[PDB]
Amino acid sequence: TNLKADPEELFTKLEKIGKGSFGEVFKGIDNRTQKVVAIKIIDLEEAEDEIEDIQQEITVLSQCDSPYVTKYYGSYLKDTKLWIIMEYLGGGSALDLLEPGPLDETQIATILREILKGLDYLHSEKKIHRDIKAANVLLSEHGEVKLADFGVATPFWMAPEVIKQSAYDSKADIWSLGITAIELARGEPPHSELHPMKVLFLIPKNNPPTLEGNYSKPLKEFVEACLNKEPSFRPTAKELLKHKFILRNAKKTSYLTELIDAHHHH
Ligand SMILES: CNc1ncc2cc(-c3ccc(-c4cccc(C)n4)cc3Cl)c(=O)n(CCCCN)c2n1
Repeated sequence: TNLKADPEELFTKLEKIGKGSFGEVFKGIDNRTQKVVAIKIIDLEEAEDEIEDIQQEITVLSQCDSPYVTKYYGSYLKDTKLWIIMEYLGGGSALDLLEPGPLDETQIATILREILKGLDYLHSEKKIHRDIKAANVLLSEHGEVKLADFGVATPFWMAPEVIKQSAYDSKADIWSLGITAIELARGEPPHSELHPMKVLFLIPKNNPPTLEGNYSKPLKEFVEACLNKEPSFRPTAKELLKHKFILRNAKKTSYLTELIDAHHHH
């Protein structure tokens, strides 16, 4: 992480694009290349207790090089502010693309396939995302789908073994994938109406959520395969990329540009 070069000279900061983990995030220009970047600025004096978490997500992002994980460009320290620079993705999150209306099973299967690819990359490298959800899946202007905002080493997306603070593995990402499939179909995860502390004991207590609604059988089975209480019974991502729901419904990522265009008129 660079400490000598001034990030205020190296980047043109523009408008906020969201308050994320610990700090505000900005669209910004890279003065060296005029490429657009995302710039997270975290005040470190104003958030000391979590610095190790910031440090952890920075290191694990730096070890990835995949078309499915958002690129990490480095970090800077000016006075007490840490600047975190990432590739900028102009289509928004999958969550933003849910506002216009409801997704068809083509767009759902397509987003899920690309998530499965990044999940497959991360797990092959013995890495765990730990915070899979529609708000952490970002799309480029051209509909490429990438993962962002890795989770620390709201509970609605948590696998039960994760809540029962029992050390876990990659199969926790498959559970969260399942919840994200529901989120993609219905707009919001199971139990979303309820107080988080109620959810904290419902997830280990209750039977797994199922996808209710007029949705295709292969998609419902997809959710059911992901949402098994016992982790070792969930499919791998590699296995899920061969799942009938994906194979019949998932088209080329380019087709998602229509979905982004709707959200930019709206
Ligand atoms: C709208 N497009 C877009 N394109 C790219 C980005 C990149 C980031 C980003 C994510 C994590 C870290 C990060 C890395 C290490 C440690 C920590 C604490 N944080 C930094 C950044 Cl710069 C971002 O927040 N947003 C906003 C939407 C976030 C939705 N969850 C983006 N939005």
